[PDB]
Amino acid sequence: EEERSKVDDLRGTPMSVGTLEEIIDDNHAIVSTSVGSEHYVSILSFVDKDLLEPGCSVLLNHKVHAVIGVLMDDTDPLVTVMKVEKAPQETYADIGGLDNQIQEIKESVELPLTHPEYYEEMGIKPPKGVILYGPPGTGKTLLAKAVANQTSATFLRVVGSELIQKYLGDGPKLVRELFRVAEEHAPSIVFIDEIDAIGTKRYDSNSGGEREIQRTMLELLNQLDGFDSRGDVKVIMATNRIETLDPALIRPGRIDRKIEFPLPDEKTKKRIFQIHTSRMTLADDVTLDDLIMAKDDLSGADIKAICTEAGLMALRERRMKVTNEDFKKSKENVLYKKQEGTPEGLYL
Amino acid sequence: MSMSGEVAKEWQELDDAEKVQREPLLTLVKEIVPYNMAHNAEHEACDLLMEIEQVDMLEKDIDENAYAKVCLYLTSCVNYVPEPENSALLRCALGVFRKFSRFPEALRLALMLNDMELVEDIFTSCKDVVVQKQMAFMLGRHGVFLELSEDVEEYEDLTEIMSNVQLNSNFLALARELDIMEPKVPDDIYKTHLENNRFGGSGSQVDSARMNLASSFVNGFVNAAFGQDKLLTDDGNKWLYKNKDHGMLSAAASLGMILLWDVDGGLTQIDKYLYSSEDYIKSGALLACGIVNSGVRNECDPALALLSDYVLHNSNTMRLGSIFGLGLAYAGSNREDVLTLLLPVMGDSKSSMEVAGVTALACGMIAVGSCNGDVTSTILQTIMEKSETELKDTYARWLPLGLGLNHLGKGEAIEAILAALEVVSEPFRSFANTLVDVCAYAGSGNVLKVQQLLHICSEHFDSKEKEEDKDKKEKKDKDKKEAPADMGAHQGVAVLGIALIAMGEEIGAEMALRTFGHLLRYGEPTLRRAVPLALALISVSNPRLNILDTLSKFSHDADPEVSYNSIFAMGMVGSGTNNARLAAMLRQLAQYHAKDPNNLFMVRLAQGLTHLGKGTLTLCPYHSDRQLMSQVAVAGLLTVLVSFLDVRNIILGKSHYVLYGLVAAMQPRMLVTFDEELRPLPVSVRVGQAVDVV
Repeated sequence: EEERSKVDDLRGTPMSVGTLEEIIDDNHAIVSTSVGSEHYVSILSFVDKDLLEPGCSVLLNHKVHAVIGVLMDDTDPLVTVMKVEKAPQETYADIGGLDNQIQEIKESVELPLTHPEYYEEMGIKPPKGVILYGPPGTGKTLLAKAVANQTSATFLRVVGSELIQKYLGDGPKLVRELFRVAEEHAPSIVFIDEIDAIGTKRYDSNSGGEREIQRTMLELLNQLDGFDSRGDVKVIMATNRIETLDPALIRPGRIDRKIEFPLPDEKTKKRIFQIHTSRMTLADDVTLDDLIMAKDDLSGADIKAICTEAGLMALRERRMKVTNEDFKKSKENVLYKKQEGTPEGLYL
Repeated sequence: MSMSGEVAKEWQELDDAEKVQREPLLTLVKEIVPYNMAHNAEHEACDLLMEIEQVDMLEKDIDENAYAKVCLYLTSCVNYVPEPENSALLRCALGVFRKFSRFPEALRLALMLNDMELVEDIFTSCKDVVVQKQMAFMLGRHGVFLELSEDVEEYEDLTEIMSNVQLNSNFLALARELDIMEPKVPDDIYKTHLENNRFGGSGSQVDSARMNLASSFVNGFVNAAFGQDKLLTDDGNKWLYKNKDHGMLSAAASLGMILLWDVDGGLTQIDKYLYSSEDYIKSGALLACGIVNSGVRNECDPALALLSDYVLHNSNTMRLGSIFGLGLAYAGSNREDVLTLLLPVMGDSKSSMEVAGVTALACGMIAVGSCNGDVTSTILQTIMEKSETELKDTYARWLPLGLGLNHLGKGEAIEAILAALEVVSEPFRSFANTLVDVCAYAGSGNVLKVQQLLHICSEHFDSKEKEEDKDKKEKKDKDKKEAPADMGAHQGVAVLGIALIAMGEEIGAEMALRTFGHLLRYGEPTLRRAVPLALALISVSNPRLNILDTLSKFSHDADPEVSYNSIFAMGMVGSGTNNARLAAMLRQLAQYHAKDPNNLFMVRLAQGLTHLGKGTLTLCPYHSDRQLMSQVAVAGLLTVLVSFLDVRNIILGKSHYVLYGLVAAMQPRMLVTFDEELRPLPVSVRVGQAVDVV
């Protein structure tokens, strides 16, 4: 109240926004503002000097080049991307059919947080996260537990891709992405998916090629190795096929649990589609006995695609109808799509 | 009509039947069916807006619901004159129920936006003016039963239509989860009062008629119940055999069987620790040494004889914990000792509590279910002998704890005889006195008691006691939600608000973090000292996350008053479970150089947070606590408080024999803890030993 109308004459009304350079034990704090100017700032006001750290946005009063205090930093375009949450809109009611795999790793993702008593008595602890892999959705298979881990603590999704992310590399600002999201809550889940390193068409712009893509992955190790990080930041990696991680990289993590999901069977595919359609069906009436019996075989990926076009082609009638000559003809397109590459083999 | 089947989409087909009504009635649905059934036709669901009126006036049911799936709006207001509405509605009421559960035995509906929303939308006009008893009673749906009731006093809602045990099991279960957010819960049979024979009889009829599987909720009910009130009223409601059911009642064999089971799950060291402390003779504390032998032995008389013969020296208040063990020893099962327990009362003018008030408290607190009924009339007659010498102050604190505990609805009024001594007029001593004095007499609940006592005491007003006087009305009505409405005053003394939020809200979910956090930030200074005191109630749900967090900043504060209320805020509600953080926090706390009892009140009271009545045999070893209390007692050197702390952790430490836990899972509240714990706030000299009874 009175401090607002008091220090205002001591700092302002006009002032400037500078940056911090270094601090001396004599209470003189060297600051640097645009452009190329230093100074000795001795102020006892409002500091908080320990929480600052250099590189800050700390203000500089006009008279004369003194820092009264701080406001905040946003900062940079980099933070505006994700905007939390992600909230559990991918539901355990969208997945089903997998049992032996769903039981084991459910413990690892839930091993921190709850049941701390026997976790702290251990003292070695596995705070390495987990690791996933496999096509097409084998990595997305257990991603449903990552969104199930959005109901508590915090989740993060980072797209690995191939080219667009380049930088030095040095990975300077992606460690910032991991650090700024953990500063809000500090539990964490960090998820990486779709490593294309082996499937690259070419190198991007001036990076490398060849070994420099390897050394930024070796830096991806040295980041993750890592020295020195204690808490989580729970690390989760995923890809279609991993030849990437060196025998050295797997030792810190994930040395405990990495997952493989086999191709679904008649029990999983029926439990995949019936559960996927539990929210929304097409014209109701759907029976899964003849669906898995007609097409043999292929993953439950395209079974939604043929049902996507099922109500889509019927939408020419604006809601509901089935044409026997047209439906089997439209099914022929996807039926032949899998029937062009039917043999391998005899994959066996 | 032909307009309903037009290819054009032009509006509207709604409400058009009101204009021309009797004439379209000559036709039937035969014209409507070809438009709705055939696909690729205009006005599919739009034609149902006119059809929902035709099927409603024709009493046809399950068709009106199927046609209202898309509408969801015109169902509310539909054609006004109430006589045609309430007529066909009862025809729709009884006519929709027969369309359900026709299999029979479910399958259940199938809250759905079709069935449950339509009966809810029409229930508006039902609860507005006319008729009564909608499909919620006929269909028996528990989902609509949550929306059946309207805002009303729930005290008359305890009665329901009687049905089979099969449906009543799911009825009481789903009505419980509705009432957990409501002030009144099915557990109110303890608190309420009531006191009529209805709940006592109905409580014993849930296990009827089976006497074999009745072992639960009956045998474990009578033994874990310390009061006779639940074993008295239910005695007339328990018809099993004849007259011989008293063996498992009166807490004679009941408390004896569970005490032997505590020995099997025990036990506490007797010869080693006590006889080793006997070579140390009497410590200079004269504080915590008496209550030690109280709970321990139990029952042995040789240890009881050393108590009596010693305390005849009369020195200070030391007799408190000792004579409290005189009765509690034999009373561990029953009855007991109630004859010679009150003998030292009139045998020792008091003239204060520390002399003759000790044994006068003995018979009152150690009673535990008596009454019986001689103890009631004995306590009231005994206190009427000593009036001017008590007088209004020091022993008037403990006396209400011998009545309101056992019976909240007792007919004998001990308030009027004590209230005539208020002429002492002292505002200071009356603070910690009249606080629990008027409150612990009885639970009341008739709202007439608080109005009476307000007029006779004030008269005028005391300008001070009126603070604690209105808090009794806040204590009287339990979580009735009137308390948030009673805090609008918010006087400068601020004692109203802190006692209002704690007791005035009892629920499973906290929900009070919005108000509790607001009163501390918006409150005046020095109020934050008493803010953590509300943590002894609302924190019973999840004390781990919320308690130690905020108290971590309040524990390291240099103010001795707020640090004294910090460890107390955690206190008993925080001592239910152990953790590695609590044990690791004990370091550096006892290493402080601060003087005064606040130093050892912070560290040593936290030593009792590792367990309550658990060990040591079985389970946690006592050598860990022995080495901890020995190394800390080498400082100062005396500083006699070092002999208070080493015997403090073994108060509840070596007692055992009672698992609390919570107390209790039945959700009562201990009236001795909330009473005494408010005195240590302006602690002076002897107000700390009054709390030592626990």
